[PDB]
Amino acid sequence: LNFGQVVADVLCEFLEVAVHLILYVREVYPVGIFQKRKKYNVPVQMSCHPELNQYIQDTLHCVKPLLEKNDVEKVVVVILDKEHRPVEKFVFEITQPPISSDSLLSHVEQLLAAFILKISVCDAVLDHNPPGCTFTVLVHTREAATRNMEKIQVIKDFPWILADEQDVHMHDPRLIPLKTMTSDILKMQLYVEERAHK
Amino acid sequence: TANILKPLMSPPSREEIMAT
Amino acid sequence: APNLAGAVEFNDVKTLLREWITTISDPMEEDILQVVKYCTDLIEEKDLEKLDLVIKYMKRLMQQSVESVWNMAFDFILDNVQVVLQQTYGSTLKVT
Repeated sequence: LNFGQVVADVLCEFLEVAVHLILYVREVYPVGIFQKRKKYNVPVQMSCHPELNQYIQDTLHCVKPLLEKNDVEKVVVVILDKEHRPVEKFVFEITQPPISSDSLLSHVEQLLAAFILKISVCDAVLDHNPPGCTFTVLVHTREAATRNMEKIQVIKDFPWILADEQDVHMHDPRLIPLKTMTSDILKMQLYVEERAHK
Repeated sequence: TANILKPLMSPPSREEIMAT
Repeated sequence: APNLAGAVEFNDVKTLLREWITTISDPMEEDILQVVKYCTDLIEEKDLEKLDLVIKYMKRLMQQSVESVWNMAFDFILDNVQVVLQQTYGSTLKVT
């Protein structure tokens, strides 16, 4: 199984909006840098800050070609506390379903807007994060394969490394499912892992 | 592990933003 | 704190690499990737003397090998070390 270019484009647009929303609802950055916009016929908050925007843009631009060949199991937005321990994780787990489902492309907005709505109200079910949190994004490949690095390593200015245990391990995690969707060609699931005392 | 990739760069911090 | 598969001491890394490139003619990608990682950890730990040694060592063995595969392996590892140096230090390693 492989996705296509456009499915991968769809997913990257989706993830850009999402990452912005997360950084907003979890006050990783202060509200003063955001502006109301509208994606998938619904209200979101997009950062205005050019450096931050370029970071998120760069990140996803690099993931794109691995989505193309369906080589990504998870994209993870990790929130790190002041001492750089992970406090919280937003996981987009991406599967290929093996036909009576909805068409992904015909129904894009209904299908993805559901994720966005859930991110908007998610602080209702998460514990507040401490002050000082930063973020990082992590890509979990299906395989440990050379080609993932070739494909990811497309902006000289914006290189990638393999992560360690430090970047990943969360103590005593609790799980909060947010949204699960199946389609034509794609099964995606968004769920949060938070630390049990933050 | 061997199948987790992550950007070398940190995103711009909260501080670094307070002034732009 | 930087290790190849447990090998911390420079020479354990040396022997482990040597045996590895000298025994195997089709290396597991998963291993190649650990080498890259090991090298980028050397950069994050500020041990530039060691990566230069390692780089050179595996350049010599990898490129000397008859296998097309080790030659390509080296190229991959070095590429991925170079983009990281070029951003951590503003420079790429000198390779003659």
